Amino acid sequence: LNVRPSAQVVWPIVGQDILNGDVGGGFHGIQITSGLFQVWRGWGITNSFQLYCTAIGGLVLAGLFLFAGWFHYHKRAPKLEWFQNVESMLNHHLQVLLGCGSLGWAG
Amino acid sequence: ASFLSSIFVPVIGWVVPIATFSFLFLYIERE
Amino acid sequence: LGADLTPCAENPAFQALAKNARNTTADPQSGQKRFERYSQALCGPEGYPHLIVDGRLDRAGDFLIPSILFLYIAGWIGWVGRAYLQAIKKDSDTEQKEIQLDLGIALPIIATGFAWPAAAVKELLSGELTAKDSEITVSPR
Amino acid sequence: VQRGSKVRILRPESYWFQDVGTVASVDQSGIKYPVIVRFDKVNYAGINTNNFAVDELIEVE
Amino acid sequence: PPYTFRTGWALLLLAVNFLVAAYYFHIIQ
Amino acid sequence: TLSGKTPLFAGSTGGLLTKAVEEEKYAITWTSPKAQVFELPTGGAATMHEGENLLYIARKEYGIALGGQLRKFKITNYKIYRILPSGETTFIHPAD
Amino acid sequence: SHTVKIYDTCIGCTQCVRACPTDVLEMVPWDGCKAAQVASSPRTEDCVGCKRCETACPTDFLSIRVYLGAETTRSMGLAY
Amino acid sequence: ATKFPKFSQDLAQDPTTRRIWYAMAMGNDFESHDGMTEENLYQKIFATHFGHLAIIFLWASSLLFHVAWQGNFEQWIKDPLHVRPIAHAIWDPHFGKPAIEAFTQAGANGPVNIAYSGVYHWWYTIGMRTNTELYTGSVFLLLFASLFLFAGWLHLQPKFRPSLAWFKSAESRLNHHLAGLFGVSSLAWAGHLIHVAIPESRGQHVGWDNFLSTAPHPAGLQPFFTGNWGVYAQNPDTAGHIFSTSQGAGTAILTFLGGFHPQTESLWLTDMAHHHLAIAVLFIVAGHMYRTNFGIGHSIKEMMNAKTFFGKPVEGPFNMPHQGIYDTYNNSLHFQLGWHLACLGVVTSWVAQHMYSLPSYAFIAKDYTTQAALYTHHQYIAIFLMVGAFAHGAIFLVRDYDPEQNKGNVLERVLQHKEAIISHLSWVSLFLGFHTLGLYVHNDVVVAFGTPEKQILIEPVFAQFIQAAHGKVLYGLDTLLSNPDSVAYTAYPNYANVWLPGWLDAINSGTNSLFLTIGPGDFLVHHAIALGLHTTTLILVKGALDARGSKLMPDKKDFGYAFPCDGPGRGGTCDISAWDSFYLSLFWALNTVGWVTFYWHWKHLGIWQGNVAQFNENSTYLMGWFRDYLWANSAQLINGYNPYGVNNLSVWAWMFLFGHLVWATGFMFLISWRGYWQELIETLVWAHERTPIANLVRWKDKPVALSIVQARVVGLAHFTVGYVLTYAAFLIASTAGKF
Amino acid sequence: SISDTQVYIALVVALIPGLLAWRLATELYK
Ligand code: CLA
Ligand code: CLA
Ligand code: CLA
Ligand code: CLA
Ligand code: CLA
Ligand SMILES: CC1=C(/C=C/C(C)=C/C=C/C(C)=C/C=C/C=C(C)/C=C/C=C(C)/C=C/C2=C(C)CCCC2(C)C)C(C)(C)CCC1
Ligand SMILES: CC1=C(C/C=C(\C)CCC[C@H](C)CCC[C@H](C)CCCC(C)C)C(=O)c2ccccc2C1=O
Ligand code: SF4
Ligand code: SF4
Repeated sequence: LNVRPSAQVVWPIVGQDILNGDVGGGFHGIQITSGLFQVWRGWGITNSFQLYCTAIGGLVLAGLFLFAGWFHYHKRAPKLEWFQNVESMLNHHLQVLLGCGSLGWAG
Repeated sequence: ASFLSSIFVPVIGWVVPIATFSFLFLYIERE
Repeated sequence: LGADLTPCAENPAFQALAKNARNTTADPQSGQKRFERYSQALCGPEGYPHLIVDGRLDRAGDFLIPSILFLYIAGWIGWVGRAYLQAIKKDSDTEQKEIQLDLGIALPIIATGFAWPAAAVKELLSGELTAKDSEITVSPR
Repeated sequence: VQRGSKVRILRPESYWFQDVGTVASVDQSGIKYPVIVRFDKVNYAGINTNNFAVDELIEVE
Repeated sequence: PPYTFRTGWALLLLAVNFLVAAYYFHIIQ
Repeated sequence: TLSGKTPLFAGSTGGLLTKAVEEEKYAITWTSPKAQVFELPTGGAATMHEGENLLYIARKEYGIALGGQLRKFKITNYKIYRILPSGETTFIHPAD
Repeated sequence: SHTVKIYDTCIGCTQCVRACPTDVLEMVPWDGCKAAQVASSPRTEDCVGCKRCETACPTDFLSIRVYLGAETTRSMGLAY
Repeated sequence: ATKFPKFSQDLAQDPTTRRIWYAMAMGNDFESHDGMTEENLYQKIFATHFGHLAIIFLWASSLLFHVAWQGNFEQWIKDPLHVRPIAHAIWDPHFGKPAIEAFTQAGANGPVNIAYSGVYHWWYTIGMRTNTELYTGSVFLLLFASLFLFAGWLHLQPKFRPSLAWFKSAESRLNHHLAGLFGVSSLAWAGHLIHVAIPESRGQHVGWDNFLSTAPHPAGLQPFFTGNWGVYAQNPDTAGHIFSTSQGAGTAILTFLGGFHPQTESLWLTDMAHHHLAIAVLFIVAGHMYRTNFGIGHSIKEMMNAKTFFGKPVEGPFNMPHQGIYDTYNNSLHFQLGWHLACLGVVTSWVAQHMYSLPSYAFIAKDYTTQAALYTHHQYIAIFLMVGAFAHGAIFLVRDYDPEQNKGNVLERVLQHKEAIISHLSWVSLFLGFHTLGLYVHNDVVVAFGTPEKQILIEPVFAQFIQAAHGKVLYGLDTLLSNPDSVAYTAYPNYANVWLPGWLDAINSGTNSLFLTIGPGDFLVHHAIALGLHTTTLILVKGALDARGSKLMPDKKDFGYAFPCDGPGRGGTCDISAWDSFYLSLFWALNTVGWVTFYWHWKHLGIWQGNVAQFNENSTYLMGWFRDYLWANSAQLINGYNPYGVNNLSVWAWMFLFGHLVWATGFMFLISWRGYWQELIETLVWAHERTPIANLVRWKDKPVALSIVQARVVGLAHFTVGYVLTYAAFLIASTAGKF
Repeated sequence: SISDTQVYIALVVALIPGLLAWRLATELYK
């Protein structure tokens, strides 16, 4: 109710340290408006270490997407008829991505 | 004689464009 | 003097701005060391240093000193870029070397040209600086 | 002139006016502009060749 | 050629530029 | 006369207009090897017949834009007439 | 209509005849150029001012030129 | 196939609605009409010039009649410093009763419009005192405008119609117009001041009845012919002269005090009388110079074609080839029209620069909104006269110019090195813009970071000097009429500085607009003005010089002045014509005069309110312009009508929104171009021939979209009208709501 | 202000340029 959501501490070089204003809580920074503190509380994150292992876990998950883009093009690329299985695509993407994604999140 | 505003302003507001436009429309469309 | 210019060290408006200094960098006295150097300028009725671009040798730090420091650098940006376009014109590709820099030719051009006032007079006095007007394309009059 | 001679252009409406060309081929009888000059820089249309008269050029080699 | 008529009037006008600056630098009063 | 078949389409809102009654009207004839689907310059798809066809078009621009579309069907026989409202048919494409 | 001037500098490339969409242009034989034909515009009452014919001509400067003149119904491109 | 327009068979054979629009923008273009010969051209322009001349006198008579009949001029004489003038009256049927009560103002019976054009101050100065002189001068201008309407009709009849050689007699116009139109009229106005206006300035009525009996001077024309002209400069109006009364009056009619009247804060009427008298002698002498049928005088065609300076062979005058320029000015009408608009465009702004600093009208320095409007009016008039100078100068190079007659001369040598003119014009535009915008944004960031002392503030030390070389002690430069030991201060051989004690009283007071005190905020805006003058000139000169063709498109002279493009070929040629460089420049010309009139208006809002510190602090960075001038002053304006009521500013609050809408409408003609709209109208042509009842009626002209050159006119028209009306509603009501 | 009589003199005198403007604008052609 009183502490303002803030990240992005500004380097103090040219007088732009005045952008690090007092948001409350002994902390000086830019009052964010993206609402990530509501999301992280809505996820149930309590301390900082749960944010580190999520962010470090995201950097690993960003590396698997970038590796598979190399792999599924420069190494093992699909044929045409793999793409035109739109009946087979809609069954996996509606069930496993959306349905099982929201079933797991319901858990 | 401030009543002349009641007789010049509606003539220039209404009668002058109606007389002008109805002349010019029949003049530009004239073989 | 100057004019409408008392020195900043004599103004009560400048010394009132001195008591509420805002620190530029994380240096805790960077707000204070800023104003001991601005005390030699000429602050008007507001308390702000007004510069003098005249050419007076007591106000040479305003515009006389930074003009010499600029014109040495910015002419050298354009002198190096001129000498590289002379070099790559006499090559086979001449358009690969424009977007995709011939770094083995560019770096001897960059390190050389710091004596361009000793250079740029020699092309002027020999007339190699310019081109003939009978050799440049012109519009129909 | 001959295949490989640098020439210059005096046609004012041309793009390569007062520029250095290179004669690619000279014809014999017709057109009145029988000299193909392969230029090195392109005009706005993107081409770099044109036809010119015999007296239109200035040989510089 | 050494352009006598061009440089003759440019040095006349530049002498007017230097004369007004002498009033501004208190050389002449 | 002209004496050509009319291609298979359900009618368009492009079609012909009041100019076809008043000022002029064009018409393109081509003899097709078979029946297939082409495009109308009025808009949409149609179906040509086999043998001599006929399409009453609005302007001359349509028939030469159509004739380029017919060139990739191996059809280089298209002839545009100019049908005046007095009945005066003028052969205009080609020149001979 | 418009005005299509064809100068004597073209080479008989037949790129301007194959680009005018109302078929104003045609080739006539002419003993000047190497291809021995010059473009001609005998049907300039059909020209719509498109300047596709000036875009397709190789020669510098253009041998063909369209001068935009008085605009009748055929040159406005009106279907109505 | 109609017979309209009469002047063109190519337009009258147009089935579309293009026939209608191109009649309007080719109607007064007399040179492109069908069958127009050369001598028929001049004879038609000369009688047309009687038509525009008689509009001006009919216009100026309605200023007199609507003030005499509906204004409060006789009530304004009693106290000009608080009585608020009246232009005309409102008869609007659409008004509500709280909008009749809000405009019933200035002590009137009905709704009246407060005059902000200052014509009460000009008529009160020149002697007019009651409502009958205003009516008498009104009725005189009805007859004097009909004397020109008859003159234009008379000089079109066949034996009264002048020949061609009468028009091209240029040495005889210069003798008659300089001596007579300039010189006698300046002499006549000096006769009006001395006989009438200066005695009316002293409480002494001189009208048409008693001007032949009364003399302006008790000496009475005896000291004129004997050479004792110093009698005319005896005891002047003193420093306690209450205007239009006999207190502190004088007998002098030609005096040379210099400076301002102490009450009205205007120029002395005795100074203006010796002025227009001295101007009259300098012009009648100037009008006896050129050669006419009397075998004496200078000849301009011989002055151009001269090649010999005292035996020395030269190329011409100043050793510059000016041959053929006499046959270039005089034979062409677009060279003349392009020239004289530059001459009239210089003086129009030069009028405005000298009327806020040197007011010449009684009690006009204290009526603020009338003075803020007269500066901004004649500045925008000077804008169009300069853009049209280059515009009609560039019509000359396309249409009238002949390179063979003009071969080798000075106007040919400009067209040779034209790529050197445009390059160095492109340099100064970029050299100023990169470093003037750089120093505003530098000052914006520095103030925003709470450390405003890091601003780059430059004193204008080269215009500090001129104001101190004209006699301002306030800076302490101590030169040249501020140095009391100077040779220029004393006028050493003759000591005849009569003007100088009265000049130094005016320039050293802080109660006028005479040589305003300048600081670092005024440094940046004069270099921002210089950005706007060199960039508007860049567009206009480059469109003038490249008007006859260039590399991307040769032979542009074969296509006339206004043609859209040359197609999408060669990369495309959108806005290539010489008309299109007129077109781009009027965005800059309206911009630059915005800068010169935002800066004029906000420096005087500190003088008129006593707060000079608001401008000098805040005009160095661009938020202080945006906040303390645009945001803060539009609070009186926008509350002209709110859900609580109205007041007398509700027209200007409505016109301010009206100007924002005409401005924004003109973007539609400029972002969106034609071919979107012809494909939209062809669906409306369809759905009108199909609707069953509404296809009883049908067009005569086929509806087509506006042409490419046309909606650049129509787009610039909505842009310019909305640019004018927005600022003119902000200039008035932010000043007339604060006083 | 001015009297009610003087306004009608100004209107009748204004017909004299109103007639002459119609003569000039039609002598300059249609
Ligand atoms: C061009 C000059 C001019 C203008 C813009 C106005 C403007 C106005 N007059 Mg005014 N007026 C003028 C000259 C002018 N006056 C002169 C010379 C006279 C003396 C005859 C009058 C006598 C007069 C009376 C008696 C009344 C007005 C009224 C009005 C107002 C309403 C408009 C109207 O009914 O017109 C009235 C017009 C006339 C009576 C005749 C017009 C006379 C001029 C000379 C014609 C000018 C025509 C113009 C040059 C043609 C060019 C058109 C242009 C678009 C190209 C408006 C403030 C009315 C008013 O105040 O309402 C509150 C009203 O009652 N005027
Ligand atoms: C090789 C670099 C170079 C040099 C020596 C010049 C020299 C000149 N230019 Mg030019 N110019 C250049 C690059 C260069 N230009 C580029 C890249 C552009 C496109 C942005 C322009 C755009 C330009 C315009 C629009 C104008 C000039 C003008 C001028 C003249 C006056 C100086 C001036 O106003 O600077 C102008 C400088 C700029 C507008 C910006 C400079 C561009 C960058 C920042 C510098 C280039 C450095 C280069 C990339 C380094 C390469 C090094 C190499 C070893 C790889 C002068 C002949 C003016 C003129 O005609 O005056 C008579 C003029 O109006 N030039
Ligand atoms: C002495 C004789 C004489 C006089 C008085 C005139 C007068 C005039 N001639 Mg002219 N003319 C003459 C002889 C004369 N001519 C001869 C002999 C020839 C043949 C060789 C010509 C050939 C000729 C042509 C071909 C034309 C004229 C035109 C004109 C008119 C110019 C436009 C105008 O009214 O501007 C009035 C200008 C002034 C009163 C001076 C203005 C000075 C500057 C611009 C402003 C200064 C004012 C100052 C700042 C204060 C103003 C403030 C106040 C308003 C509040 C004007 C009525 C033109 C015209 O319109 O025809 C009717 C035209 O086309 N004349
Ligand atoms: C005394 C000065 C003067 C004179 C005699 C002329 C005379 C001429 N000019 Mg020129 N001109 C002038 C000043 C002058 N101009 C100025 C000051 C400019 C700069 C703005 C120009 C710019 C200019 C251009 C760019 C062109 C001309 C052209 C012409 C020629 C034909 C004019 C025409 O077709 O009118 C037709 C008139 C119109 C289309 C009028 C429409 C514009 C009106 C004024 C908009 C008004 C908006 C609206 C009424 C406001 C209502 C407000 C309300 C909503 C609240 C003619 C020789 C043209 C030409 O081809 O030359 C041969 C041409 O291309 N002139
Ligand atoms: C401190 C900050 C600062 C910054 C960021 C800039 C930034 C810029 N300046 Mg600037 N300038 C500054 C301070 C600054 N200036 C000061 C203090 C001075 C006074 C000496 C100048 C004087 C100056 C000039 C005179 C010019 C610039 C130009 C430029 C632009 C291109 C510069 C360049 O290297 O192009 C790369 C360089 C080239 C492409 C060619 C070299 C051209 C150089 C700049 C000129 C040197 C030639 C010769 C020795 C001197 C010419 C005569 C001159 C005295 C009139 C760029 C936007 C140029 C410009 O506006 O172009 C449109 C330009 O002509 N500046
Ligand atoms: C946040 C985040 C993250 C994380 C994530 C995670 C943590 C995940 C997890 C996941 C999960 C954890 C999932 C889960 C899911 C689940 C599910 C999906 C299940 C299912 C099941 C089923 C389906 C069952 C059924 C059945 C039954 C009941 C009986 C009969 C038989 C059967 C078997 C059928 C990351 C790192 C990425 C990074 C970014 C952010
Ligand atoms: C709206 C628009 C049209 C369509 C607009 C048309 C066809 C005209 C719309 C206005 C109609 C005709 C009513 C006009 C009424 C005006 C508000 C006042 C007219 C009075 C004067 C003519 C005296 C174009 O054809 C066009 C073409 C090229 C660039 C931009 C545009 C463009 O912006
Ligand atoms: S005009 Fe162009 S397209 Fe036609 S023959 Fe000549 S070069 Fe070929
Ligand atoms: S106007 Fe141009 S594009 Fe159209 S048919 Fe003629 S040559 Fe071709």
